[PDB]
Amino acid sequence: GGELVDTLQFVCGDRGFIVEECCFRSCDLALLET
Amino acid sequence: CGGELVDTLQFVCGDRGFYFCDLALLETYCAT
Amino acid sequence: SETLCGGELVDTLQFVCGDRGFYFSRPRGIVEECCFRSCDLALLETYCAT
Amino acid sequence: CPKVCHLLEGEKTIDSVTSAQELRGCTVINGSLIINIRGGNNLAAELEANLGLIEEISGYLKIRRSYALVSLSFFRKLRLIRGETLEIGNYSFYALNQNLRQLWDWSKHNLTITQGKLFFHYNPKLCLSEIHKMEEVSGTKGRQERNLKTNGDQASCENELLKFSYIRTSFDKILLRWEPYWPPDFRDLLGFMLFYKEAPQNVTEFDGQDACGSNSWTVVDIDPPLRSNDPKSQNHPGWLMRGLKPWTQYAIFVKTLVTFSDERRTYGAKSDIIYVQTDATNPSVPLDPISVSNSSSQIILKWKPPSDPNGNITHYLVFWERQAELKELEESSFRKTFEDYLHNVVFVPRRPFEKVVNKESLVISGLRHFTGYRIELQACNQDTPEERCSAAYVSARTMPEAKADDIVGPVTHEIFENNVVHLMWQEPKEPNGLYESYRELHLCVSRKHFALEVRIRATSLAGNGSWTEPTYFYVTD
Amino acid sequence: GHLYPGEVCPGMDIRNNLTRLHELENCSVIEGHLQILLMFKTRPEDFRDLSFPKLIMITDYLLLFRVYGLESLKDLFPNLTVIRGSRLFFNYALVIFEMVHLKELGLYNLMNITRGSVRIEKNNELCYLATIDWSRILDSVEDNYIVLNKDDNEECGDICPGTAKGKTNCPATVINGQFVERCWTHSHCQKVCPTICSHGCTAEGLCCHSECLGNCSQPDDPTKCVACRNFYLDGRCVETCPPYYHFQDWRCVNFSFCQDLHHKCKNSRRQGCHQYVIHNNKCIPECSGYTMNSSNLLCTPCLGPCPKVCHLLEGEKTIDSVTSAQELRGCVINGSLIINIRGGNNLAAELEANLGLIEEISGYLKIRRSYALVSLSFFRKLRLIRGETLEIGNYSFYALDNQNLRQLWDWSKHNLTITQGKLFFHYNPKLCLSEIHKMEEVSGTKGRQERNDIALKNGDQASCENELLKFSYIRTSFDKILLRWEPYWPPDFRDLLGFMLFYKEAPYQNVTEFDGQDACGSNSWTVVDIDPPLRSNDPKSQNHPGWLMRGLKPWTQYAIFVKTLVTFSDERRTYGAKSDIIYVQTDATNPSVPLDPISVSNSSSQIILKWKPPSDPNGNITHYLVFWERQAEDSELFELDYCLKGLKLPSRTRPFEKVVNKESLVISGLRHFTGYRIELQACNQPEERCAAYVSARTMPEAKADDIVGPVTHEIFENNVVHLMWQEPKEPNGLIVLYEVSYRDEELHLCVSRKHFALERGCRLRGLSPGNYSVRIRATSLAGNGSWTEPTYFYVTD
Repeated sequence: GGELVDTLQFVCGDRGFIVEECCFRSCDLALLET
Repeated sequence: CGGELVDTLQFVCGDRGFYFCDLALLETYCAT
Repeated sequence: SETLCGGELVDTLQFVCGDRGFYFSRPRGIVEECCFRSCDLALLETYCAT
Repeated sequence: CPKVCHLLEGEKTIDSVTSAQELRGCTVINGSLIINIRGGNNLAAELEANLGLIEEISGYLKIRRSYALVSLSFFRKLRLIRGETLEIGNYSFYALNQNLRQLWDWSKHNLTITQGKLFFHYNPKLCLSEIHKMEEVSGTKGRQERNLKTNGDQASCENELLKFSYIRTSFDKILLRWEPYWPPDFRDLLGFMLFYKEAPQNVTEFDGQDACGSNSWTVVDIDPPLRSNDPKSQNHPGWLMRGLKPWTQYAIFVKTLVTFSDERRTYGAKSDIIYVQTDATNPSVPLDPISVSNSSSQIILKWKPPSDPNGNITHYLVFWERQAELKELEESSFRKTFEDYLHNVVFVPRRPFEKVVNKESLVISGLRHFTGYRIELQACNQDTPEERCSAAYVSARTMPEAKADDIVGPVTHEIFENNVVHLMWQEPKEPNGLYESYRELHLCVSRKHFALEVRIRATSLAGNGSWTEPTYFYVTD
Repeated sequence: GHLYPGEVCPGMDIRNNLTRLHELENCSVIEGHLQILLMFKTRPEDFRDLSFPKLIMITDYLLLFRVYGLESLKDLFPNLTVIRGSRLFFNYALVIFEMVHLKELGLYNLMNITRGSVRIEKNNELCYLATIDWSRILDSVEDNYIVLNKDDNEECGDICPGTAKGKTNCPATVINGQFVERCWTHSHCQKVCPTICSHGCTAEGLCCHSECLGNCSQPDDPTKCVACRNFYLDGRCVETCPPYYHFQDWRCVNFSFCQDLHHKCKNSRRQGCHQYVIHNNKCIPECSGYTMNSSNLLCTPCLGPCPKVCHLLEGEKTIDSVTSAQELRGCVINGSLIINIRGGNNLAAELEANLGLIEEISGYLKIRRSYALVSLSFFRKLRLIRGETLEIGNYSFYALDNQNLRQLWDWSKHNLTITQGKLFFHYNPKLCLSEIHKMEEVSGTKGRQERNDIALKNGDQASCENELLKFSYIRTSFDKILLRWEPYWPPDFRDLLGFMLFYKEAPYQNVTEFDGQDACGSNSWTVVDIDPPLRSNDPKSQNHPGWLMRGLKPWTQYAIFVKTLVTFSDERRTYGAKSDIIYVQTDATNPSVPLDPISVSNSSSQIILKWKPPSDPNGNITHYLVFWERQAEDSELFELDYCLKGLKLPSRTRPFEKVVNKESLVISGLRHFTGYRIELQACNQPEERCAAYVSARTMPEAKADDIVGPVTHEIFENNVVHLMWQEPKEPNGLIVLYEVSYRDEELHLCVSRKHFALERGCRLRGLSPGNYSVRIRATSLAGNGSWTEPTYFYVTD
């Protein structure tokens, strides 16, 4: 949900820009940065 | 304290009679 | 007889000695004999002063 | 019902709560699990609520350095696995667990293993004798596969049992008395500790437990009896439970707390699990009565089932009255050591009422049209003439018809000498409980003046009664 | 002499009957222990006329065990004053064990126990123990051990004399918060010396001479002491022995005295005598380095080594107490030493003093079940464990179940060597594997077959981290923390199993570092297991590891230290890595809604309102703001006429500005029959990073309206009587009615709410000649009064 957008925005920060990976599964920072 | 001092005394040794906090302690009060 | 550890050892050993006193003379332990092992009357009497 | 479940890469490293929901309702898993839980709270029920429904798993099952999992009883539904070479050494079940106590109640269900070895290392609190049952009851016993000083080293294979010699019960108290038990030297027994739990009859020791401290069992401590001088007649240990639920089944068992020993360590004892019924007592809560009038002669009410049944709930009684208007171990061992040292040196050798049967409701027969009532409700759990019942109170009144209140009868203005007149009037008969018009113009009449001797409304306790049509007459000139 | 009048006699052992107790009659000091025990058939009457007043000091210790019959020592040892504790009975200088009939302790003259502790235990009828201040008696109060006496339960009562009777003369003493007078019996109160004085004091409290100990007859006299600090000589206490030699650390003797002991021991091989020799101005039973003695009694330094080897009976010695340890003072050990020091009390100081001089051990060294033994450093000079005799399995060093063992030696300083045997380590919780490996290196074991039995997974419940992890980057949301510590790998990154990140709520900068403990959520660090970072190539390309903890409460502080997790192996090292204990706090956010809005009609001027702080302020709650909206009255109320049939009589029931921490507010100015909408919120912060709702009426008119007006009549003609009334404005003005009566008991009428206002409408009609009266009920919502005067007039139609 909206938590995915909020968190993923944090990871990217100034850099500019899955549910099957980080919603129905455990998610880690190493993957969001991609 | 309270009603306990009589009701438990009756329950534990009602068939031995009484003479006067846990079973091992107050099993002594009865006059067996 | 089995074991006599603790105050039971004193109580029983006193009965064995009776009027006799316990032998002592300053220059394994009794517990090692009658607590961690089976004890018999034949050995307790050695602790009284004949 | 069947729920075939499959996962990306097949392997999930389950955690305390998060990631547990994924397998909710899954079965015949096409994958593997690691179940690495080392924290949280209320793990047993939660894991049951999510993983308590698995019946079979493919690949292989690993449990790795899980801290708080005292036992896999929450895994109990697991009863088969499609074993295959999905782990090093061809392992199929793999345990490697600080506080693990038992796997499953081996008397209850078998377990089918397709193939593969098993791994058990560093499981301090899991008894090795318990592993032996895992050999026997599983499908890998002996011939087909190969699977001691790393597990159970901190456990205790209790090999003696305590009988409950004497049991007595009461309204809120149970009395226990089990046979005494002494280690080789009595000083080791720090004392007994008693476990009990309300068991509405199959519970086991380890159900509902985790190292985090959510143990369901209630625990109390009992000191050893005052040792008797006569060796062959001693004081039976006992305890007296208090504050219990009447008519309630309770499951209890006892375990000895015996101190360690450097040489051959004496082993404790455990009684079996026993279930005892607290005695019945009169119920005392026909709580939350609610009442309303269906009609002027129809009164209806409901009430809640008792919160203290205290026995199989029998008929209810309803009455109505017409009220009308480690440190401790070291301490003990040090005391023992000093005593032994002392001995080693100082000794030297040479009434209208009803009886409602089933439902918590009643409509009392036809009664006074509008009067209130005081109602008593009582619960019972004994239909014998020697019944036990012990009364909630609620008040209600029947609704008014409001038509019989209207006079619908004699009203007229008597005419007399000039400017002398009087309006005769009829009191309503059997009304549902003052009066007031002319010109409109207003007035009030009450009880006081009816002893003395145009429209009228003729109702006070209820308003908007039928206004009598005007009586017309000529001036009294 | 005037100090000690009586003789001094060796230790005694009174047993099986008090007949032999006739030995203390003439002694004043005992150069030994005094044991009185095992006289079951004695009764109190036997002790009714027995006393020993001349005894004043016992050098070693006093023990009493199952001495039946005697009720108290207050008549047995009235003058005992000092127990020096040169030789102890299992750490204890005073022991009272299983005294069946003993009631109170007496010994009111005891005022100093130089060494050891006290253990009074299992006395089934003993009391008057809480009434003793051991801090003054023992120069160190801990390590005392008094349990299972009657005083522990049964609510035993003690009655100290004097102070409790209003006579004072019974010193008050210190308890952490419950100071109390303290006494030995109901007729003897413990003496307390003024702090300026360990030296004794007089009756009036004057200080005794600096050398006196315990008590003295007159102040500031080297003589006239009762007991002597340091050394005693011919009726005076001396700081040191004048040239005479020190003897038994308590008195001075001449050469002839030691000469006699030397001759007597030579003449009689009693196995209870010592070839006493002189050394370093002292007379001692055994003089290392000075082993040889000439025809004189003075030992002289050795040429070549002379270690004073100590031979062990049966080849094994169990050091279970200071008494066992003290037996090896000055010792090379020709056997194996087993250390089995149980109990919570720590005695590392005594062990080093007694065992610190051992340089070599012939046999094995075994350390089992030693609970409070923090470190082995007390072997201050051990440098060789020959291992000529080995523990079964061929072990030279054997440590098993040492609950608190932490450090073997300062390997940067110390040296060690073991010529044979393996090394064995099991179940030592807090001993880190780094120390064990160092010992393997600095013990010569690595120089041969090795294969030592070091049980991996020692060190549990202890932190053995030897490297730092640095937080290279952090972000602070109000519910989340980004965290990126710098990367790290062992020599072989395959050993890296992952990162374990610890955190908990910590409202203060002070917190204990990780040590290894449980995982219960009440106090333990919450742990999240983290998989290792990817291994692609040099760090310049590979990103650092990190984590995103989530679900935190805003604005609160946490400690978020991190540690690595690695696989253990005898082959490999780099036992791990751990960051610091850094603190961070999540960002604040807008507060929750305020709690419990309450209203009350306290003061006629305005509504009075109280509230409660927001459930979660989400910040340092600092600022509140309140809106008080003055709602207008409902629409139909100004026109609806309640004179209609069936219609019931009615009833009822920007200036905003912030407020300081005060959680209640009152405003100025309002109507009557009033009270309106309130909405308010709280702020943890002009940014105004900050409404709850409540509506309530307030007081009614609060006086009697009874509004005066054009109540007068004017008779133009019948049915034209010109009675009028005027509007009430001070209250809300929602007039429910004006009562019109034509008094015949005030036959009444109702008034239309605005047809009357048109032009005095709804006036009464059709009057008769004669007196008429009325009092108008200009009725508001309440209408309790509202009546005018019952004015009356003579109608002339």
